[PDB]
Amino acid sequence: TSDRQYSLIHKELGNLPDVTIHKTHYLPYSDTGLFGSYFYGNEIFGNQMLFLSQMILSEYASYINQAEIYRARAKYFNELLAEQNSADIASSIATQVTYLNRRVPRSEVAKRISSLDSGLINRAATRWFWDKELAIVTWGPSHGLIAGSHYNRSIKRSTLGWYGNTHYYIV
Amino acid sequence: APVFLKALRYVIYSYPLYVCYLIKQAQINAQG
Amino acid sequence: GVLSEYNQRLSKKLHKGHLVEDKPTFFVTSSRPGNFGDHIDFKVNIDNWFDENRVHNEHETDIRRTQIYTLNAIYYGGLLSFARLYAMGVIGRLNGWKRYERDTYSEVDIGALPPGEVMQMVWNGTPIFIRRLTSNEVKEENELPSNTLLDKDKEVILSDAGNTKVIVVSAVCTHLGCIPIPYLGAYKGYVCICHGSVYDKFARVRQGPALLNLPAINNSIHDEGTLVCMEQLKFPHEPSQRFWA
Amino acid sequence: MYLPTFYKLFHETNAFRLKRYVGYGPLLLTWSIWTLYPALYNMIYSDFIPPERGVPKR
Amino acid sequence: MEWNKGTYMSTSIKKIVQYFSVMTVSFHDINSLFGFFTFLTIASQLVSGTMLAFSLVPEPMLIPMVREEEDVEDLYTDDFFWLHERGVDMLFIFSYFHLFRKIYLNNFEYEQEAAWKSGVFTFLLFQVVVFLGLVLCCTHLSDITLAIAANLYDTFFAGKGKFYWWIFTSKELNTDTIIRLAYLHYVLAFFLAYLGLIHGVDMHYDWKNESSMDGLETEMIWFDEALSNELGAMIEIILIVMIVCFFMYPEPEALSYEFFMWGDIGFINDVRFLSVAPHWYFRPFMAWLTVCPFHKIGLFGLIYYFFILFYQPVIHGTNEQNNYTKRNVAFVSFFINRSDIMTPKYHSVEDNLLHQITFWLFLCSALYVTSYLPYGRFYNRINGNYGTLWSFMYIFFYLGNSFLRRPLITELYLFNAFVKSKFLKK
Amino acid sequence: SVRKAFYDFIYKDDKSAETYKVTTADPRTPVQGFRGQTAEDVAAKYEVTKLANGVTIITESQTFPSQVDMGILLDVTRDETNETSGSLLSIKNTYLKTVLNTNETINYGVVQQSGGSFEMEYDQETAYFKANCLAHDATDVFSMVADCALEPRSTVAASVGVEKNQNTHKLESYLKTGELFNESVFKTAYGLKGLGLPLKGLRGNVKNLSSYTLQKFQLENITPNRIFVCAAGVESHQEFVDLVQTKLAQIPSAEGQKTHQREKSEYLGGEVRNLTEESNVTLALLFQSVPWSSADIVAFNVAAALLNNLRLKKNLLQKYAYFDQAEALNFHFTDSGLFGLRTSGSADRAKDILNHSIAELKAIASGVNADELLTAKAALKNSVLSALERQTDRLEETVKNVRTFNKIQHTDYVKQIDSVTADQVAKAVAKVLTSNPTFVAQGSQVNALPTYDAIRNLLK
Ligand SMILES: CCCCCCCCCCCCCCCCCC(=O)OC[C@H](COP(=O)([O-])OCC(O)COP(=O)([O-])OC[C@@H](COC(=O)CCCCCCCCCCCCCCCCC)OC(=O)CCCCCCCCCCCCCCCCC)OC(=O)CCCCCCCCCCCCCCCCC
Ligand SMILES: CCCCCCCCCCCCCCCCCC(=O)OC[C@H](COP(=O)([O-])OCC(O)COP(=O)([O-])OC[C@@H](COC(=O)CCCCCCCCCCCCCCCCC)OC(=O)CCCCCCCCCCCCCCCCC)OC(=O)CCCCCCCCCCCCCCCCC
Ligand SMILES: CCCCCCCCCCCCCCCCCC(=O)OC[C@H](COP(=O)([O-])OCC[N+](C)(C)C)OC(=O)CCCCCCCCCCCCCCCCC
Ligand SMILES: CCCCCCCCCCCCCCCCCC(=O)OC[C@H](COP(=O)([O-])OCC[N+](C)(C)C)OC(=O)CCCCCCCCCCCCCCCCC
Ligand SMILES: CCCCCCCCCCCCCCCCCC(=O)OC[C@H](COP(=O)([O-])OCC[N+](C)(C)C)OC(=O)CCCCCCCCCCCCCCCCC
Ligand SMILES: CCCCCCCCCCCCCCCCCC(=O)OC[C@H](COP(=O)([O-])OCC[N+](C)(C)C)OC(=O)CCCCCCCCCCCCCCCCC
Ligand SMILES: CCCCCCCCCCCCCCCCCC(=O)OC[C@H](COP(=O)([O-])OCC[N+](C)(C)C)OC(=O)CCCCCCCCCCCCCCCCC
Ligand SMILES: COC1=C(OC)C(=O)C(C/C=C(\C)CC/C=C(\C)CC/C=C(/C)CC/C=C(\C)CC/C=C(/C)CC/C=C(\C)CC/C=C(\C)CCC=C(C)C)=C(C)C1=O
Ligand code: HEM
Ligand code: HEM
Ligand code: FES
Repeated sequence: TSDRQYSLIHKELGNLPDVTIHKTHYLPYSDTGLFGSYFYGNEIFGNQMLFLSQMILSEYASYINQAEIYRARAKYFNELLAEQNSADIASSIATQVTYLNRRVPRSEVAKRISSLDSGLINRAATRWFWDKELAIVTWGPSHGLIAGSHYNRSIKRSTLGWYGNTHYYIV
Repeated sequence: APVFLKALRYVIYSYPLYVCYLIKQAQINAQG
Repeated sequence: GVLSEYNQRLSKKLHKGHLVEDKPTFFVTSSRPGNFGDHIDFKVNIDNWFDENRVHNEHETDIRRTQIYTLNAIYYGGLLSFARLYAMGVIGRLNGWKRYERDTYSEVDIGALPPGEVMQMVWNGTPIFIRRLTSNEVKEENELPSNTLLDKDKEVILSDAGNTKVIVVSAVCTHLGCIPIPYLGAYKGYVCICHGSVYDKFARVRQGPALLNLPAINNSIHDEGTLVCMEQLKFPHEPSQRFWA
Repeated sequence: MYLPTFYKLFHETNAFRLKRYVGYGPLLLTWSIWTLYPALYNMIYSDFIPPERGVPKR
Repeated sequence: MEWNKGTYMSTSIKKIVQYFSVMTVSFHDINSLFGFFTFLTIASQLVSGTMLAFSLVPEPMLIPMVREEEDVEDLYTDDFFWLHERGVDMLFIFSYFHLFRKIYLNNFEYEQEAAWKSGVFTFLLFQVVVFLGLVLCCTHLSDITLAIAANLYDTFFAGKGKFYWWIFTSKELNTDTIIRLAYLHYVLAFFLAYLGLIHGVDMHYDWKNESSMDGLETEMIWFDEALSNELGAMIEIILIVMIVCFFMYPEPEALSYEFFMWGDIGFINDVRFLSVAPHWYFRPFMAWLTVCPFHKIGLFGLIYYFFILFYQPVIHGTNEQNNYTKRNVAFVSFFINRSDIMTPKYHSVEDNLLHQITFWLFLCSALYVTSYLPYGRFYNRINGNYGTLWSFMYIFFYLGNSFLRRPLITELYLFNAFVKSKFLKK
Repeated sequence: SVRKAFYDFIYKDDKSAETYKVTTADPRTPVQGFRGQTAEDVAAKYEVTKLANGVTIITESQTFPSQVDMGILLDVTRDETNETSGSLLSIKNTYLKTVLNTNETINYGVVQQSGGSFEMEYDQETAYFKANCLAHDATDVFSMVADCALEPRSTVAASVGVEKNQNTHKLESYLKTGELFNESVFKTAYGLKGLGLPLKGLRGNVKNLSSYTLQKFQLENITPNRIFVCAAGVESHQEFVDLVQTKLAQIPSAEGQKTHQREKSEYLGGEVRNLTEESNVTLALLFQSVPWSSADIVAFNVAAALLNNLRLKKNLLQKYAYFDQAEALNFHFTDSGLFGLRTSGSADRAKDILNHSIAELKAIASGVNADELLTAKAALKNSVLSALERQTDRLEETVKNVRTFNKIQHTDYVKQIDSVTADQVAKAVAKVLTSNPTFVAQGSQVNALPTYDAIRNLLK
């Protein structure tokens, strides 16, 4: 069962048979950045993929379990240790030098991200995710999404954890 | 095995006897 | 201010009161899917409100979000105030209202009562005991064992007039309401006979199944025992004002 | 590795949700105090603060 | 019951909550919100009537004294009684405005059937409850209303074998009659809520604020975006009603219609039959009875009005044949040389002018019918108001006859213009 | 502490907290007080040992502190009979399901929380359960890798596997993936036996994949003499040897009992011509190549690198538009091999798709230019070394090298590629062409193609 795991987003996605792909993108730039989720799945679950990633992040603004923190920490450690191909490591070094004028060592990143705690995570989430604005795009069959296809009350209240999750759980 | 669950079981068994003890004492007092 | 904004909005060029485009306008998303092609000649849009309806505050958008939330809060607060008035009406209908307290003032003369006597009077349609205690009787009552007493909260109120303290208590048994024995040789107090409840000369509960003392009667003594004002204790009841003016 | 039992995860999640919902207890208390204030006044000065005994001479 | 295929919606708490949390409402105006006002007035009527029931003892000889004494000793009771009366008034106003609005938009199409009839039935039930409520006042107005209702009930049975006794015991208000009618009033008033919920679920299938088909696909989320507007429009209409009542009704007045409610059953035996008048909402029916002195014809008129009001979609609808139904025409057959006529198609609302003229004639006739009491003391000895007769007959003709609705003239003229233009341009 | 509890009850940052300073330190400069150690890479040492039973252990020594990789390779689809065809697919679809020591949910949670990964991949004549994780989580992870790789299938596992195999078959049929086409190719090449069994298994036998059949398959095939355990990034060989011994020592030696053995595979020159009414026609022409033992395998790889990178694109895809896609297939097996082309193009010109394709292959037999050979060798070196640079793939190929050649040869792949010459490639391809062709065609007009004898004559 999807519940018997330490990932809330995967718990939600397991119950959706037709939602096939999900990936989280963090794109930082010199002045701004974009952090979000891309879903690819059947249009019958359009209102779920639309309102899913918004909810989970907003939930972290109030409460995040230690299991999720440690899962993310271990995943980050493995990702840091797994960059072994010359091309990818060279590209990352060049990008880091370009945007920071410095090569960030593995140890420093590990120290920085390990220090994160439940309280720090909640505070960062409320700084960046709680009750914040959104950029939404829906490409494909919009027969069921055409109604409410504007920035109505549901869209603005979707960035509140457990508040405005009404539309996700229906269907 | 947990302390509080074991205590809960003990009080469940004992509380009826405690109420019986209180009833007996009330009878003794009412006797005079 | 408001006048400045009205002046600014006065000189606006619009078609019969509507701010609409005077020429056809076509907008194409540069990053549309490759299969969409060119925009068709159909004029989907008559208004450019997507751009005109803009306060260019992309910086500090949260301030406008908070302002919208505040306006919503004011509207909801008005609606909730009306709903609260309705709820007050409903609950006040269910919970009665004591508009005024009916008169219960009375006077009974106790001076005629010989010392060390108990008399029954009819007050508020209920029996009441009026008794006079001598100094020797009071002293005998004091120093007695406190084990028999079964009321730590209850107390005793003794009047001071007529050279002998006068006591007025409710003549109703706490057990079930039967009339207790007026006088007993062992203790010239009260001892119910229907079930054997035993009280003392102060009406306290001594060695008796009844768990409460005889209720006290609110009274104030004046004219040296000739004028015993007796009015039922008054409890608050609100709202008390029946007319605004 | 951190492998907590799902019992504990459920308990902690429900504890957080209970904490969140308890915050509205004061809200409803204030709503029911502003409303029905005469009832609260009668309760306070009839049970917790009983009236004085004596009666006026008149 | 194989004939019954099923229900449009299963009114379960889970599904109702989901449906109302996912509901979407298209942009609208105040004219298309009378239904919400009616429902909200129904809810307030339920609450206020529940509050009143705990005060009203169903014995006729105690209701007046109980009402008078419990207004003083208990706070908010008279407030709830006033709220109940004004809620009945506003409920009638909103219901009739809703009926007129839905008649205006030509909602007699087949797709509106489930929406239409479910509503009318509710309206019909809403009538009965009101009647029962009147009886609970135990005034001379209640006495007259009960007597008229009992006579109408006994009309069907030709005055044989006291078939009315199970409700209108002796045709008089007594302990048994009052108790039975009060309990039935409460139960049917609460049943009205479920009927309204069913009607509201049904009508959303094809809901339109205007006849013209706007191409908008985006819609408002009901819970707050539409609900806030509905509440605000209710507030605006209530303000307007307050202003109109404040100015039209001076604080002290002479010769009001409430003066017939002075007499209390039991206390006063003699009845001042010179001034007999019901509330304005039942005024049109008493006026019809006075205008039509024949008992059977008056009862038939009432029944016909209500039932033809129920069966609008069938007489005036497409009928599933896609306008290939053939009417029966008295005189147009000679002009066209055809026994029957195909139903006309182009019967838009905003554009055509005949529809608006006929609809507003009907609405003004209804208003005139409710405008006053015919005063039957000499309304027939004196040649009666011709306006009342004209309005009643136009009400009967408009509801039922399809020559005043979906007229053939528009279709024939449009086809003539089409033929001429096509011939000129080939 | 109390202060942290207070600052978490109200969601307000604690400025003085050291963790807050570390997390909010500016990315441009290092966090104050922390400065990690520096170390240099070291040459990799490979060590191989054998237990008292037949299990083998292979370790690649640490080259630089990184996540430890572990794996188990079983020589056990060629070892599937019609009774138990598709068992390996069911094992793959439920590789995390164990019930003896740890549960499916619990071992999945181990994978998730360790932060690493655990995968199962099977080919013909080989299955491989690989995993990568942090050192301090290695032990537990290995307990999962061994059990999942050695525990007999349970009834619940087989029940889930049947459903998952049915779903996989439906998906493969719906997508018309090249895997199904290769399954048909192998069926016609070897004849529904040995290497001829479909990789995903027969669809008619899916319902028969009960726990009993899977257990029979495992008992017949999984034996200690055919089990290789591998580690990469381990500081000490003996530590991992002890870690393995604590788990796989229980397995009894299979010596003294009649082994299943693998029947020598025979090559059949069949042909298949399926009418599918597809707007595109897919053809595949293959011949018998050399096994792993022969030294020509590298040459064959170069030949593939001569087609999939340089020739097949220019000669077919660029010049002709109806060629949807062409590629060169090169499979090696312990006792046989396959080499040839698979093309796909417009049905209406199916014949034109065939002839030209053959010519391209025949061109290789004619000869190879020096520049083309150098380009192909450079591309092959780039691909192979890109694969080897990643530790997991390097470990997998190390296991396969040990199990095939009994030594480690991936350390001198570059020298082998350099040693190849154009003459060797030309001679190898010419020799391969003489073998009986295996021809498969699926399309709308495959009914009109040159006869098998004509195909051979053109190839001649
Ligand atoms: C104790 C409380 C403390 C807290 C603060 C209290 C005060 C708060 C005041 C807030 C503002 C109230 C009035 C504006 C409401 C709208 C707000 C808004 O949208 O602003 C944001 C925004 C302005 O942006 P902003 O600059 O950031 O905001 C500035 C603030 O709003 C501020 O703007 P402003 O400062 O410029 O406001 C000036 C205004 C407010 O200043 C005050 O607050 C002072 C008020 C004093 C009232 C005293 C009354 C008597 C009682 C006291 C007596 C004793 C003292 C006597 C002293 C004598 C000394 C000699 O003073 C006036 O009275 C002058 C207004 C112009 C004269 C209009 C005369 C009435 C015309 C009505 C026509 C209605 C027609 C309807 C039907 C049409 C169809 C037939 O508004 C717009 O952009 C709207 C523009 C488009 C609409 C224009 C419509 C114009 C015509 C209608 C006007 C309706 C209002 C009339 C008010 C009259 C006085 C009550
Ligand atoms: C002997 C003692 C016995 C016990 C006695 C005590 C009984 C306690 C009952 C407790 C009931 C719990 C109900 C839970 C849900 C409540 C709403 C919620 O989620 O709150 C979060 C919410 C968080 O705040 P927020 O972020 O601003 O969100 C506001 C929105 O509500 C946030 O909403 P949204 O926009 O996110 O979406 C709203 C809605 C989307 O919109 C909808 O779909 C609305 C619903 C549509 C269908 C129904 C239509 C009618 C509307 C509902 C009825 C309203 C009138 C009720 C009148 C009752 C009688 C007077 O979506 C949903 O939430 C879907 C579910 C809706 C609730 C129904 C399902 C759960 C509860 C019931 C489950 C069991 C079945 C029922 C039967 C059980 C029988 C045992 O909390 C509040 O805002 C609470 C404010 C409270 C203070 C203001 C009002 C005070 C009253 C003023 C008048 C004067 C009296 C003063 C008070 C005196 C002391 C009481
Ligand atoms: C659409 C609604 C009405 C139209 C206007 C829109 C109103 C909503 C907008 C927001 C308004 C928020 C502020 C309102 C403050 C009002 C205060 C007030 O007058 O009450 C003080 C008083 C406070 O009383 P008090 O506590 O000072 O003293 C009570 C004791 N006596 C009577 C002796 C003074 O409110 C009440 O106590 C009234 C309770 C009534 C309960 C039952 C309902 C009766 C009907 C009331 C409304 C009548 C008007 C018409 C209603 C039409 C719709 C039903
Ligand atoms: C059924 C679901 C709810 C329906 C809501 C509609 C109203 C229902 C009212 C009846 C049920 C009440 C149950 C609780 C019983 C206590 C009631 C009470 O306030 O005590 C009166 C009692 C009696 O009031 P009293 O003492 O002034 O009057 C009785 C005595 N005489 C007649 C002489 C004046 O007052 C108290 O002692 C209360 C003091 C505390 C006040 C805070 C109470 C909080 C808990 C109840 C909140 C209820 C909110 C309802 C809002 C509904 C909105 C639509
Ligand atoms: C004796 C009482 C009998 C009369 C009935 C009294 C009903 C009173 C209802 C009003 C007060 C409700 C207060 C709690 C509200 C909790 C809301 C909630 O969802 O919980 C938050 C969270 C859950 O968050 P959630 O967001 O998942 O909420 C949805 C919850 N479900 C799925 C159940 C609908 O739960 C908690 O962790 C707190 C639960 C509090 C309630 C626990 C009840 C059982 C234990 C205490 C009582 C035990 C004795 C019972 C009597 C037995 C007598 C022999
Ligand atoms: C005698 C009267 C005494 C009255 C004293 C009143 C003093 C009040 C002083 C308040 C100071 C400010 C406090 C802020 C707390 C903020 C907590 C917080 O972060 O909340 C978020 C959480 C929920 O968070 P959330 O999930 O909603 O959103 C978090 C927001 N982001 C994501 C942006 C971070 O809520 C709570 O913590 C609520 C629970 C704590 C408060 C509970 C109080 C219960 C009291 C019940 C009434 C008792 C009355 C007395 C009874 C006596 C009986 C004999
Ligand atoms: C079988 C037949 C059965 C009967 C079925 C017939 C159909 C019934 C349909 C009923 C529809 C009811 C809709 C009601 C909607 C309105 C509700 C409402 O407002 O409340 C009722 C209102 C309020 O009634 P009220 O009784 O409270 O007060 C009116 C008092 N009387 C009756 C004395 C006038 O009823 C009306 O009176 C409405 C009509 C009033 C029209 C007045 C307009 C001004 C006239 C000016 C005259 C000319 C002066 C200047 C001359 C010189 C210049 C030209
Ligand atoms: C043809 O003749 C007929 C009729 O007349 C013509 C009819 O009317 C009818 C139908 C009518 C009837 C049978 C009569 C029915 C009458 C009705 C429904 C009228 C009443 C309507 C209402 C809405 C009443 C509402 C009442 C209230 C809100 C009162 C609230 C009171 C209380 C006590 C609520 C709190 C208590 C509870 C919920 C009980 C729970 C338990 C406790 C509190 C325990 C307390 C004790 C301890 C120890 C803890 C028929 C069928 C008919 O055939
Ligand atoms: C839509 C719902 C309702 C409608 C339309 C309605 C209608 C009426 C009407 C017209 C009256 C007479 C008013 C007058 O003559 O001035 C009345 C009185 C009355 N109604 Fe209702 N009613 C409804 C709901 C209820 C409910 C639910 C109850 C009880 C639970 C109730 C109880 C009473 C009582 C007790 C009276 C008489 C009060 C008195 O005479 O003092 N009503 N009703
Ligand atoms: C107490 C009586 C009634 C209640 C509570 C009620 C309730 C409602 C509500 C809330 C709506 C949605 C809002 C709106 O359309 O304005 C509605 C719509 C509607 N009502 Fe009613 N109504 C009542 C009486 C009637 C009557 C008398 C009719 C017709 C004779 C009717 C026919 C309709 C129709 C057809 C619609 C849908 C309109 C459309 O599709 O555009 N209803 N009703
Ligand atoms: S009646 Fe007084 S003790 Fe039983």
